[PDB]
Amino acid sequence: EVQLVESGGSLVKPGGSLRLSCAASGFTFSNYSMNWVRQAPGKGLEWISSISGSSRYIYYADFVKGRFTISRDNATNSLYLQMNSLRAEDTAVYYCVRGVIDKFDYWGRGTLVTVSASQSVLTQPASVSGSPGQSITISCAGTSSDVGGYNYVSWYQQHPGKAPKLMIYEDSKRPSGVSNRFSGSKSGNTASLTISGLQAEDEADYYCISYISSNTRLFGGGTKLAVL
Amino acid sequence: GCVSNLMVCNLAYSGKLEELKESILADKSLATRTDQDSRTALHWACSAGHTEIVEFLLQLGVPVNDKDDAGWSPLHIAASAGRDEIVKALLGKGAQVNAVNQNGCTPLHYAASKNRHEIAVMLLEGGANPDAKDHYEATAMHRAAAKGNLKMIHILLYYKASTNIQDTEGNTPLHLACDEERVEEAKLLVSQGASIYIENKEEKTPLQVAKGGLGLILKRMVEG
Repeated sequence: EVQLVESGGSLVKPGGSLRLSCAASGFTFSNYSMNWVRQAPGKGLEWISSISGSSRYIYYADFVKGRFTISRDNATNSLYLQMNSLRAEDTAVYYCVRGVIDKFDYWGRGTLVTVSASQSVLTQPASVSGSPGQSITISCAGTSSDVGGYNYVSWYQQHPGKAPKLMIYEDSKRPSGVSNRFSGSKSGNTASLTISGLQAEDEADYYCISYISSNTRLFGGGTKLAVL
Repeated sequence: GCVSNLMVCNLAYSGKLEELKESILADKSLATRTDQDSRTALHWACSAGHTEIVEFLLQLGVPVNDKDDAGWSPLHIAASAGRDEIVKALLGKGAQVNAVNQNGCTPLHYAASKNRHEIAVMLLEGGANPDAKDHYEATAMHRAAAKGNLKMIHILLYYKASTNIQDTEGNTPLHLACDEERVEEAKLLVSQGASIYIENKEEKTPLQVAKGGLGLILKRMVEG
């Protein structure tokens, strides 16, 4: 079974410098691009950095600006993130994530980083009232620079204190093992996730991510689905 | 249907592992016996996508990089036919990701044109040259662009494939996307570096070979 275990998450005064680690197992680590994705309290899933299996190709989100540095050791199946000059906006749960392009298929439980001491680019509804058996839809809206017909939106499901799950990628395609009650679509600069025949196990948090390029992954602020 | 004149190659193609094991048990040399096209059981197992049979052959230590009479290696065959697990096994046993056939094609060319996404990622993670040009001076991006394989273009871009390599007719992948009126693919290419100004050997830019209103769509993007 594929496992990702992040560690190194602590509390640290602003200006401090952390180093996260991840132990990987259950797959051929060296053959996979790995990523770091962080999630601030109440905020969405912000991709940080990716590194190819061989370490040949490394990308960073724009905000990084040299402060973070990803690395890996295929020999010991471990991924690292060197974080310098920790601001308070850095406070988040940091996830180790396997995947390439829009397909973030495996996440760890994540490690919490607290810096002790402006909305999201994509727009989701805050709340969604559902009724067992019915059908609801969560929207993800951006400009023409954010959501287009030639790039992808992905949908991620998350239960309190659990590793985010990939429900939909490539706008509409869903991974094997995911219920067909989940579907996705897109019109213009807006993607929509839909669930039919709601369960109570369907109650969770839902996040959208628009893949634009290898260094640009836009995200929404998240949507809480309440199942009556 | 299998055209091999060899019984053993036919066993490999139709996935008869036990029968193949018995044959080879009776005569070890059959594992690497070449047919009329210099294909062995391995080539044929890759073609049909019989993973267990490839695994068996590999653990016997058969060569994994021998090319048939058309220059196709097992990796070429596995990638073209879309055999995910076999490509993985081959790459694991030292298959050459950048091997070329008599047409100058690498396994990536076929993955790209045939829309083998997992295989493409495998090849590229495995060190495949994305800008490798065949004897027509065409790249995987040319294939992806012409067929309208959006996801494949995204994959290639992540591994830093050039968008502006010109083939033997002087066409870039954008020329091809425009000619086949692959709208979203053409937009993507432009949005990520593909030049609308490069002329092919008929002195046409990609806008001048674009069909429908695609030329103006791309002109807008670049020039407003």
